[PDB]
Amino acid sequence: YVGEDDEEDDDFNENDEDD
Amino acid sequence: MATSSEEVLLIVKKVRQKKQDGALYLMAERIAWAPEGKDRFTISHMYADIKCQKISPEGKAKIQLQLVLHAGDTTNFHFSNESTAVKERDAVKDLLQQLLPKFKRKAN
Repeated sequence: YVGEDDEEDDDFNENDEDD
Repeated sequence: MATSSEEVLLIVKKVRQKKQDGALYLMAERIAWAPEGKDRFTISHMYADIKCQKISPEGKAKIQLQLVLHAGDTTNFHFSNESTAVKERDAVKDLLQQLLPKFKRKAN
Protein backbone atom coordinates (compact mmCIF):
# COMPACT_ATOMS: atom_id res chain seq x y z
CA TYR A 1 0.00 0.00 0.00
CA VAL A 2 1.05 3.64 0.50
CA GLY A 3 4.66 3.61 1.66
CA GLU A 4 4.94 -0.04 2.60
CA ASP A 5 4.14 -2.32 -0.33
CA ASP A 6 5.98 -5.55 0.44
CA GLU A 7 2.54 -7.18 0.27
CA GLU A 8 0.51 -7.15 3.49
CA ASP A 9 1.85 -5.52 6.61
CA ASP A 10 -0.84 -4.61 9.12
CA ASP A 11 -1.48 -7.37 11.70
CA PHE A 12 2.16 -6.76 12.46
CA ASN A 13 2.51 -7.26 16.19
CA GLU A 14 5.02 -5.25 18.18
CA ASN A 15 7.12 -6.55 21.00
CA ASP A 16 9.94 -4.08 21.68
CA GLU A 17 7.34 -1.53 22.82
CA ASP A 18 7.62 2.24 22.72
CA ASP A 19 11.37 2.60 22.98
CA MET B 1 29.48 -0.75 13.44
CA ALA B 2 32.73 -2.08 11.98
CA THR B 3 34.38 -4.52 14.38
CA SER B 4 32.23 -7.38 15.67
CA SER B 5 29.20 -6.72 13.48
CA GLU B 6 31.08 -8.37 10.64
CA GLU B 7 30.23 -11.79 11.96
CA VAL B 8 26.86 -13.40 11.35
CA LEU B 9 25.12 -14.89 14.36
CA LEU B 10 21.85 -15.69 12.61
CA ILE B 11 21.38 -16.81 9.02
CA VAL B 12 17.92 -16.54 7.55
CA LYS B 13 16.78 -17.71 4.16
CA LYS B 14 14.17 -16.78 1.55
CA VAL B 15 13.33 -13.39 2.99
CA ARG B 16 11.68 -10.77 0.83
CA GLN B 17 12.58 -7.17 1.50
CA LYS B 18 10.61 -4.63 -0.52
CA LYS B 19 9.14 -7.13 -3.00
CA GLN B 20 12.55 -8.78 -3.40
CA ASP B 21 13.56 -12.22 -2.10
CA GLY B 22 16.94 -12.94 -0.52
CA ALA B 23 18.74 -14.12 2.62
CA LEU B 24 18.91 -12.31 5.96
CA TYR B 25 22.02 -12.33 8.17
CA LEU B 26 22.01 -10.86 11.69
CA MET B 27 25.39 -9.67 12.92
CA ALA B 28 26.70 -8.81 16.39
CA GLU B 29 25.92 -5.07 16.14
CA ARG B 30 23.81 -4.89 12.97
CA ILE B 31 21.14 -6.64 10.94
CA ALA B 32 22.10 -7.28 7.33
CA TRP B 33 20.24 -8.85 4.44
CA ALA B 34 21.38 -9.83 0.95
CA PRO B 35 18.96 -9.94 -2.00
CA GLU B 36 18.89 -13.06 -4.17
CA GLY B 37 21.07 -12.72 -7.23
CA LYS B 38 23.31 -10.14 -5.56
CA ASP B 39 26.73 -10.55 -3.98
CA ARG B 40 26.35 -7.60 -1.62
CA PHE B 41 23.99 -6.85 1.26
CA THR B 42 21.53 -4.09 0.40
CA ILE B 43 20.23 -4.08 3.95
CA SER B 44 22.45 -2.89 6.78
CA HIS B 45 20.88 -1.42 9.90
CA MET B 46 22.47 -0.95 13.30
CA TYR B 47 20.55 -2.18 16.35
CA ALA B 48 21.25 1.28 17.76
CA ASP B 49 19.02 2.84 15.07
CA ILE B 50 16.26 0.31 15.56
CA LYS B 51 13.60 1.52 17.99
CA CYS B 52 11.45 -1.56 18.05
CA GLN B 53 10.49 -4.54 15.94
CA LYS B 54 7.24 -6.07 14.72
CA ILE B 55 6.48 -9.66 13.87
CA SER B 56 3.55 -10.55 11.65
CA PRO B 57 1.59 -13.46 13.17
CA GLU B 58 -0.01 -16.45 11.53
CA GLY B 59 -3.12 -15.94 9.43
CA LYS B 60 -1.25 -14.10 6.73
CA ALA B 61 -0.04 -15.84 3.61
CA LYS B 62 3.42 -15.09 4.83
CA ILE B 63 5.33 -14.74 8.06
CA GLN B 64 6.85 -11.28 8.58
CA LEU B 65 9.08 -9.15 10.71
CA GLN B 66 9.76 -5.41 10.61
CA LEU B 67 12.43 -3.10 11.94
CA VAL B 68 10.76 -0.04 13.39
CA LEU B 69 13.35 2.70 13.71
CA HIS B 70 13.28 5.84 15.82
CA ALA B 71 14.23 7.56 12.58
CA GLY B 72 10.59 7.35 11.55
CA ASP B 73 11.29 4.48 9.18
CA THR B 74 10.41 0.79 9.15
CA THR B 75 12.26 -2.09 7.48
CA ASN B 76 9.82 -4.91 6.71
CA PHE B 77 11.10 -8.44 6.19
CA HIS B 78 8.81 -10.90 4.44
CA PHE B 79 9.78 -14.42 5.53
CA SER B 80 8.97 -16.43 2.40
CA ASN B 81 10.88 -19.56 3.47
CA GLU B 82 7.94 -21.89 4.18
CA SER B 83 10.32 -24.35 5.85
CA THR B 84 11.38 -22.25 8.83
CA ALA B 85 9.89 -18.74 8.24
CA VAL B 86 7.85 -18.88 11.46
CA LYS B 87 10.83 -20.05 13.55
CA GLU B 88 13.08 -17.74 11.56
CA ARG B 89 10.77 -14.81 12.34
CA ASP B 90 10.96 -15.87 15.93
CA ALA B 91 14.76 -16.28 16.01
CA VAL B 92 15.31 -12.92 14.25
CA LYS B 93 12.84 -11.49 16.75
CA ASP B 94 14.50 -13.23 19.68
CA LEU B 95 18.02 -12.21 18.69
CA LEU B 96 16.85 -8.65 17.99
CA GLN B 97 14.90 -8.42 21.27
CA GLN B 98 18.16 -9.64 22.72
CA LEU B 99 20.47 -7.44 20.70
CA LEU B 100 18.41 -4.26 20.11
CA PRO B 101 18.09 -3.06 23.79
CA LYS B 102 21.80 -3.79 24.27
CA PHE B 103 22.75 -1.19 21.66
CA LYS B 104 19.81 1.22 21.54
CA ARG B 105 18.48 3.63 24.13
CA LYS B 106 14.85 4.64 24.63
CA ALA B 107 13.75 8.04 23.36
CA ASN B 108 12.15 8.30 26.76
